[PDB]
Amino acid sequence: AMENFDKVKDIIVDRLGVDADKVTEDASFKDDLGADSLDIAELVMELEDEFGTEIPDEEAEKINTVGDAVKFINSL
Amino acid sequence: AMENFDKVKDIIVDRLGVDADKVTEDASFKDDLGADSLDIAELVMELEDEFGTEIPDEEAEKINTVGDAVKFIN
Amino acid sequence: NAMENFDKVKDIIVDRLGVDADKVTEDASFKDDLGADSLDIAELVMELEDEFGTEIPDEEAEKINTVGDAVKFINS
Amino acid sequence: NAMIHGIGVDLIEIDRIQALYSKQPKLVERILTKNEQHKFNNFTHEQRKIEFLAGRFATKEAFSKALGVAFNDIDCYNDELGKPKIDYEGFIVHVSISHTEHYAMSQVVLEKS
Amino acid sequence: AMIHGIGVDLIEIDRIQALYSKQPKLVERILTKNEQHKFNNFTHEQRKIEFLAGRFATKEAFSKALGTGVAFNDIDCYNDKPKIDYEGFIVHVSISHTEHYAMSQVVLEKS
Amino acid sequence: AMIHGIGVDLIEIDRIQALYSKQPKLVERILTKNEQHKFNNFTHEQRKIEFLAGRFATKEAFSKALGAFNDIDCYNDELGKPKIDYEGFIVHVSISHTEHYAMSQVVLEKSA
Repeated sequence: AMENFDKVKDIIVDRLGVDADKVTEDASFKDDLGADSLDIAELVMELEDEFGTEIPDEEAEKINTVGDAVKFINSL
Repeated sequence: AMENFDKVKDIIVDRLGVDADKVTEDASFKDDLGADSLDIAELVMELEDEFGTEIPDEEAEKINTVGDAVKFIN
Repeated sequence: NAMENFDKVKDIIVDRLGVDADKVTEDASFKDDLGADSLDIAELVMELEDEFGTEIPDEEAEKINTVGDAVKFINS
Repeated sequence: NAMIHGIGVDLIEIDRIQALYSKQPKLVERILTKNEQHKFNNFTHEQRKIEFLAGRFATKEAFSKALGVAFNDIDCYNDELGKPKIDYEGFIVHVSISHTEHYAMSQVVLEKS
Repeated sequence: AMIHGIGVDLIEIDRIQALYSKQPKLVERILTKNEQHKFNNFTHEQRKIEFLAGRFATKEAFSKALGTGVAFNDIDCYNDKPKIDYEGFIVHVSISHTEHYAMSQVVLEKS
Repeated sequence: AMIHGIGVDLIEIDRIQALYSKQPKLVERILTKNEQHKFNNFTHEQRKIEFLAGRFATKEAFSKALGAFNDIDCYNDELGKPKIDYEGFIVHVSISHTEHYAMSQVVLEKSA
C-alpha cells in the first residue's frame, strides 16, 4: 500500500502545491494542509483519472485526511 | 545552549508565522522557511530586545539557517 | 500627567496605526476620522496596557469612539 | 560604439507559474537546463521551488528581449559573488532577480566587446 | 568588464509598514542619519513608509549588485536624482513606487 | 562613466484604465502622434490599456534616466523591440506587463 500512498502524496505535493514533509497519513486537509473542499474535489477528480475509478461525493465527503484518501484507493 | 533555541523558535513561529515542525537547526530561512532579509531583519531586532544585545547587519547577513541565529546568541 | 497622556496616545496612533499626526485631535473619531476599526482599537488598547502596566477590559474599549475617550481612561 | 547591446526586464505572477506547473509538470524540463533542474529538485519547500522556476522563466524571457536558441539551453547560474549570470559568446551578461509572495522579476543587461 | 554588476529589488510596502509599526528601531537600522532627516521631515505617514520601503529596496538592490560578500545604515542614498557613493564604482540608481510595491534598481559601473 | 543614468517605473494598470475612462484626453497628453496611431489601432481594449500603461512608465523611466511626454516617442523596430531616439545619448529600453502592473526600464548611455 506504499505505492498508493506515494501516488496520493504526489498529487497533493505537485498538483495542490503542499510541502511533501507535511503529507503524512494522519494529516488533516483543512487543518494541516490548508486544502479546502475545492482542493479535495481536485484531489478526488485526479484520483479518478489515475485509476479509472468513479468517486461520488458520498465517498469524497468521507475524506478528511491523507490516510482517508489512501485507504479509499486500497479498497479498489 | 539548547535553551536559547526555544526562545529563537518562538519568534520564528509566533512572530514570523512559520510552522513549528519546519523550525529545525539546519532549516534555511530563504530555502526552507520562506524568510527574506526583512523577516530576518525582524528576527534580529526581536532578539536584540529579548537579550539586551546588539546585532549589526554584518553579523545579521551571516544568518542563513535557524542554527546560525542560535549559535550566534551562544 | 496632564497633556503627557495625550502625547503617549497620539504616538501610538501615529507610529503604530499609521494615521497622520495632524488628524489626531481629542475630538477625532476613530471610525469616522482616522479610519480605525475594532481591530485597530484593540491594538491601541493592548499597547496602552503594556504602556501603563494595567488591564483594559473589552467592556471599556467599546466605549471609546474618539481619541479623547482613550486619553481619559488612562487618566483614571 | 555603445557599451551595452540591450537591456531587458520581465515581471511575472508566481501563481500563474504554479498553476501551469501543477497541470503540466513538463514545464520544468521545457524551461530549465539539466543543471537548473538539479538545483530545482534540491529544494523541499514548494514555495521556494516555484519562486526559483518563476525567477528563471523571467530571467530567460528578459534575456530574449535584451538579446533582440531555447529556454532549456540557457543556463542561469550564480557566479563567484553569488550573482545570477548567463554565458553567451560576445557578451558579459549581468542578471538580477527579486521575489515577493506574488511576483518574481528579473533584469538583464548585455555588455558587448 | 566595465559594469561590475546590476541589482533590482521589489518589496511589498505593507510588510515595511507592519514591521515598522511593531519595531520602531527599524529606521535606525535601515536608514542613515542623512536619510533620517528626509524621513523625519515627512508629516504624511504613508509617505514616510513609502520612502522607507524604497531605501530598503535600494539597499537590497545595491547588495545584490555588489555581490553579497555592507550594513544598511552605511549605504547613504541621496538625491541631486538618487545616487550612492562607494569607492571603486560609479553607482547609478532609480526608484519607483505604487500603492503597494516599491522597487529600485542599481547599476554598479567600474571606475 | 559610460552611463548617464538609469530609470525604472512600475505603475498599476487599473489606475491608467480609470483615468483614461474618465478622461480620453489622457492619451494626447501622454502619447506622441506616432504612439497615438498604435493605441488607436488595437481593437482589444485591454491591450490598449497595457500599451498606454507601458508607455507612461517608459516616459517616467526615461525622465528619471535624464534626471514632455508627447515629445518622447517610443517606437518598436522591425523585431518589435522598443526604442527611443534621443540625440546626445544611446537609449536602451525594455517593457513588461502583467495583468495588473506595467513596468519599463531605461538606461541612458553617453554618446557625445
